[PDB]
Amino acid sequence: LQVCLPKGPTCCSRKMEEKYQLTARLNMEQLLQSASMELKFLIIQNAAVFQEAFEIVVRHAKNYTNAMFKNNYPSLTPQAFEFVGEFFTDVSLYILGSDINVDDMVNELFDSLFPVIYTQMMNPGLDINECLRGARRDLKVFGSFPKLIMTQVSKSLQVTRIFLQALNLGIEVINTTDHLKFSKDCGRMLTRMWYCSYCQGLMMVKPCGGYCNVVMQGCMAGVVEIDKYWREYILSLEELVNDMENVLLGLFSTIHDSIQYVQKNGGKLTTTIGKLCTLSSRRRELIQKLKSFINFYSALPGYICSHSPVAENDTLCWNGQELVERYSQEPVVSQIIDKLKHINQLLRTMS
Amino acid sequence: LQVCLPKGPTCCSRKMEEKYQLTARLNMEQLLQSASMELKFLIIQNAAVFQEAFEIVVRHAKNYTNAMFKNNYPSLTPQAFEFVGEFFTDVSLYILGSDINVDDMVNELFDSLFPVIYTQMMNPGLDINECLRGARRDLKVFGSFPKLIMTQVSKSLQVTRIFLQALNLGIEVINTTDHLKFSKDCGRMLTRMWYCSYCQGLMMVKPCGGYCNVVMQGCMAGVVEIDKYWREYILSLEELVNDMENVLLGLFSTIHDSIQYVQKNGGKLTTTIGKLCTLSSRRRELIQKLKSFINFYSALPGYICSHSPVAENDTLCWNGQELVERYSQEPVVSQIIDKLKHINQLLRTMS
Amino acid sequence: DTRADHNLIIRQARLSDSGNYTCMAANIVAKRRSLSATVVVYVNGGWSSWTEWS
Amino acid sequence: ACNVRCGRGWQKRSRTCTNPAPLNGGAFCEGMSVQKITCTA
Ligand SMILES: *[C@@H]1O[C@H](CO)[C@@H](O)[C@H](O)[C@H]1NC(C)=O
Ligand SMILES: *[C@@H]1O[C@H](CO)[C@@H](O)[C@H](O)[C@H]1NC(C)=O
Ligand SMILES: *[C@@H]1O[C@H](CO)[C@@H](O)[C@H](O)[C@H]1NC(C)=O
Repeated sequence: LQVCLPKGPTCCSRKMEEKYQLTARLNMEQLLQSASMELKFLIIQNAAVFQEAFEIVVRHAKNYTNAMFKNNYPSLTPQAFEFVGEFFTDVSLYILGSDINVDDMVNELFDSLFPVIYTQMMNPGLDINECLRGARRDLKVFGSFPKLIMTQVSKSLQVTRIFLQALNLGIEVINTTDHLKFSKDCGRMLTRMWYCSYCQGLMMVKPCGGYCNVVMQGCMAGVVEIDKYWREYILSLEELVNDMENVLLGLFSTIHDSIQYVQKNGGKLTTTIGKLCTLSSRRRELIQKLKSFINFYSALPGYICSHSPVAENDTLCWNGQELVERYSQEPVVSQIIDKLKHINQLLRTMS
Repeated sequence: LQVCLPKGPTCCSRKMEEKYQLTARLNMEQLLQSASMELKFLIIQNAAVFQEAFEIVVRHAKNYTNAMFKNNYPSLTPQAFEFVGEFFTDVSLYILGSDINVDDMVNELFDSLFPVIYTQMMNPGLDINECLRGARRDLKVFGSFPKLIMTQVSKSLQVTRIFLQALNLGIEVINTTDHLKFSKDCGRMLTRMWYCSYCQGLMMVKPCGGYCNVVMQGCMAGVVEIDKYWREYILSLEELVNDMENVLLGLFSTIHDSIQYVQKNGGKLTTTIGKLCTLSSRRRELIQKLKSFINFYSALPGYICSHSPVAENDTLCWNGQELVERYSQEPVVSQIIDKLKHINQLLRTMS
Repeated sequence: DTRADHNLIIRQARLSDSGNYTCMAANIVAKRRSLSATVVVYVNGGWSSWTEWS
Repeated sequence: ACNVRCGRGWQKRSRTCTNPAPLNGGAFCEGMSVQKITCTA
């Protein structure tokens, strides 16, 4: 035998030892999955809900902008629907992490908005379109409104994007926890602690609490080091929640006021151009539920021993090799810590 | 300052400190070259001498084979001179380390020898040449003679080739010693030991013997580890010297007997083919002189301190920072050790 | 170093010289040996700086 | 489970983008994240 230390005879061969080793691996993985399932499902639920809620907010804001265009500026439709749809499509694509430039969103929005304003509201009566698009920025017809919207929406969209990516990376690392492959020596120690008692002919004897403690603190020396970074992740997420609904919903008022502002100087503009051419509640409940799992990595070996059959009294128990009266007494982890450091820096820089 | 620990005032700036550092580098390299020069020249001389001696032996053996062809088989000349010259040219090319196949040398020798024997000795009277070359090996006309010569010459030529390769690699590592770049910390320690006394205004004060010992054992911790492998190299070379002149010089007798053997079955062969178509003294003196340098790597820091200006009494000396009454108290190296291990295994497998 | 996707990476041919490297898969069923790869580390010839004229 | 006890019901299946989760501007998962089918109880 290569795992079961043979003190007397033995009721099991080498192949039965391999079977016990595979069952030990699977039992450890199942225990880790059972430990991590509640937190995994919490973060998965919240990620899905926040994603759908942000999409609902973006759709409602696009709808509100379209409705106020229909109501206040019917002369700008249906072209208004095209650029509003493109703007909010790029909004959602940015929220979901795609490479979108916010300044470019706002600038293309006003570039498309100005020519229809000039042709339908100021000078009623397609080839000259690009001259108007250039004059929009060259004459600063919209004043400070484009930069106001630019900062207003970039500030909220960046924090929302990083919030979603933080939730997804938490899901990723919690998924990594239950798939942690361990050393061969730990495989043999778990086989001895859980099954090698059966090879000596014992039926209901459980391993000693202290033996479970030494084994678990033996193979979880690396996993426990993640606890500092996981705690910093929780606290940085709390730092970030303490924003995007109000901005996207006031966008219509800001655009209407910008259109008024441009119409205010129509006299000079027409002549010059004619010559020239419950969310906050949810994230609060999420942070308050996430703080209940701040001890997850530090309490993990305690969980494995308290949910495995063990003799807590350390009396008449299995010590890995014999029945005693009293007990005597990185690469994947590195990737988890790397991603936690990255997301923690990204969190801390926002707030 | 970043090297000279300023205890009082100082007579030197940062640029003078850099000048002292570069002079320290040059002094260390010059001391290593002076330490390694005798051994380097010894191995270079012996490599050159053995190369010339082996070339002389090969030329004399080719001359002897050509002379015995002129005398015993005039009907095979001048074609005999062509294949003998090609054979001994490939011999020398193999001795000097070129990728030459010994079995291919012997096989091409007999392949070229058989057709001229058939055309001039057996059946007197260019396109049918290849049929004879094929029949040479298909009918095994030369019997066991080709394999006898093959083993006879491969055994000696491999030991001679590895002897020359060992000499060249010894030259390589001894050349590397005096080009060994050291750590920056050692650069600063050597600058303090040799020159930083001048920054404090001292003119003739020498560093303490014990301070030189600690500095040298500080930066030669890696170089000293080569000593085991260098000793094993010397002893394995001694194992190898304890061979090629007699073989290459008896080649003519072996070939003559093989030609007699082929002529012995001429009756059947012609019909079948018509239908079908002071050296040992030198290596001993070299090993006895090389054993005087077996302590080269272990005595090297002792050499650097005994040839650098030091206060051996350890009284009124420089300790790297002040004048005291009494003293208080690598990638390239890895390559050297790798090549020494390789050549030592190759040596030991040969003998 | 051993990779999660079963790959043997050698950075320098110094600390791990030539040999017949063989991959072997172990399972609860049995073991299987792959075809051994002959990895040989070669050193290219490098001349010398000229000496002085005799 | 079908939300409606009698008649047209709903059944949902979630598919998250977390194995692995996009980092430092990695391309997000391509296609749909939720699956819904009509059920009759
Ligand atoms: C906004 O959306 C609703 C449907 O949700 C639609 O009935 C309404 O007409 C839209 N408002 C416009 C186009 O003014
Ligand atoms: C490696 O393999 C070759 C042929 O595949 C064989 O001749 C050699 O003796 C083998 N042994 C080693 C590298 O130990
Ligand atoms: C010694 O090293 C120097 C570095 O330039 C090199 O150029 C010279 O050829 C060497 N001697 C040898 C290779 O034996």
